[PDB]
Amino acid sequence: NKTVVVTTILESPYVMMKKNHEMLEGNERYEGYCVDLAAEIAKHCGFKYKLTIVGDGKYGARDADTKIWNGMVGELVYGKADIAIAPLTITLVREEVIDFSKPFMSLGISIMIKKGTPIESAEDLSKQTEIAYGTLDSGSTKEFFRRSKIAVFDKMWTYMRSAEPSVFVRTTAEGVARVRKSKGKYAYLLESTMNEYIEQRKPCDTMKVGGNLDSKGYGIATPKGSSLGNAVNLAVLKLNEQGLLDKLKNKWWYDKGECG
Amino acid sequence: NKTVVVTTILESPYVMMKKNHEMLEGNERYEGYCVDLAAEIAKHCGFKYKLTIVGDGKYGARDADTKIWNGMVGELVYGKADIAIAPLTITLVREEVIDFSKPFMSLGISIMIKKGTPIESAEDLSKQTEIAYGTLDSGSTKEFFRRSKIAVFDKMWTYMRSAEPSVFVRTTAEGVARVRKSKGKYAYLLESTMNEYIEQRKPCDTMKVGGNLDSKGYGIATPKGSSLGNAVNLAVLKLNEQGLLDKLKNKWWYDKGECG
Ligand SMILES: N[C@@H](Cn1ccc(=O)[nH]c1=O)C(=O)O
Ligand SMILES: N[C@@H](Cn1ccc(=O)[nH]c1=O)C(=O)O
Ligand SMILES: [Zn+2]
Ligand SMILES: [Zn+2]
Repeated sequence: NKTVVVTTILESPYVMMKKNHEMLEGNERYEGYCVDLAAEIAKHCGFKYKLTIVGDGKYGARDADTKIWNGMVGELVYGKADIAIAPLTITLVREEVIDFSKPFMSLGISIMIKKGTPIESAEDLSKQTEIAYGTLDSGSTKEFFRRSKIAVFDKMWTYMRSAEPSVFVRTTAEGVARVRKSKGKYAYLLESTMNEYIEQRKPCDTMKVGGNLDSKGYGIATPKGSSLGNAVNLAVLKLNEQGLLDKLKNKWWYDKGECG
Repeated sequence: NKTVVVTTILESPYVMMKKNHEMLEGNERYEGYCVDLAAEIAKHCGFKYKLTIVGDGKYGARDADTKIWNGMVGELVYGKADIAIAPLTITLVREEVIDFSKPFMSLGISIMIKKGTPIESAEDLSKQTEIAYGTLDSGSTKEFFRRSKIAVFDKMWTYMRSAEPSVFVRTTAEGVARVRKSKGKYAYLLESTMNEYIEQRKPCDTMKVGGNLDSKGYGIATPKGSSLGNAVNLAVLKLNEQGLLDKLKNKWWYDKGECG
């Protein structure tokens, strides 16, 4: 056996740098939901591993011109990593080039507003211009709007793609900061899981409104045909059935909430 | 190519017999969410099919003594059917003998009460005896309680397994009828999807209370190693991404609701 290389991404509260990480070594430098999940998966599958942060800090997309895959998906496709354990959305285009376990978390696209903003739904956003709105610049949320045939979402994409200045952000933290510093003039579309986490963090000035726009899940990914695929899938099902996944979400989202 | 044999189960609103089914033929005898889903999957995967109702009317369990699998799972394992398209829960023990697509629907175990019953949670049920409660006699809901290590659910299973008369029912319709005819002295534990459907059907005397006890999903199943597996999985992802699955749930659950 050989040490398994795990690729993941810095995204709270899935993977975060510990306070004195600069003086720590190996897997000890990180903490979070996916760090805990990686330890459980490795134990039940019988392997040793090394956590690494994706080089380009992206989730995974295919360049239309070069046909090259970037992000965590790219690291698996080109053999730079053996497995990805992160909040990676299961999608058709990705399933065609890598394998995914059954979902370890369920979620959907949602709306985040600065408290007091006069918006209650996607419909509301699409019918006005005073309040700007956008999504992560690369990922499944942006693709959802780009390819949607649904009236409201199609109208939203038409606005977002031409809006100036750009309404797209580089990271989740950037989107949250923009909502907080825009005095209610910017609303952010992001996955419900991240929205729910931020709502319980100081300065407690944001909130999730309306229902989710869709339904999907995050899965553990492996290179197509990997010998680890089968065991990892069974491990995810085992951990969910014994209540470990629910325990971990409570641990990183609510047990330590800062807003009451 | 050969006609694909689909096994499914009579469970509203997934698969139901049309009014004059006795005078109809083939796939035309049935209607419902899974009937519509089967047509879409077959079209996108390029195959012709024949719908059949599982012989023993069960979902799928393995006899501890004979080691024989029954229900829809059994039909796939022994080669009596080529694919199962029904509200079949993705579980570890089943994943070990058959293949599942990514989920086409997300759900969780829930509580159904006759309106007015003084119960608001699983905790409430576990701390009293006046109001009896049970689950489907065979399936993932019963297994959840049987194998749970969680205090409240463990206390609930201890009560249910010895309760007299039996608190377990043969079908969902039987459980609903018992709730309706017991004057509030029987509460039923069932999947949220079925609970949500019944709440919108006359005589509009039931309701779902509390949150779900767990989180899981339904998947399309095929015999392990089947050549249909890959295409069926991609088709489920395609249908979810284009909004067809959400449209179908609204069509069979809410568009025709009977309770306002
Ligand atoms: N999980 C996504 C990435 N991602 C993350 C947060 C968010 O709000 N939107 C999004 O697309 C993916 O896998 O691309
Ligand atoms: N989907 C289940 C069957 N099933 C259906 C309804 C319900 O309330 N509980 C249950 O276990 C399975 O696959 O066993
Ligand atoms: Zn463990
Ligand atoms: Zn279609």
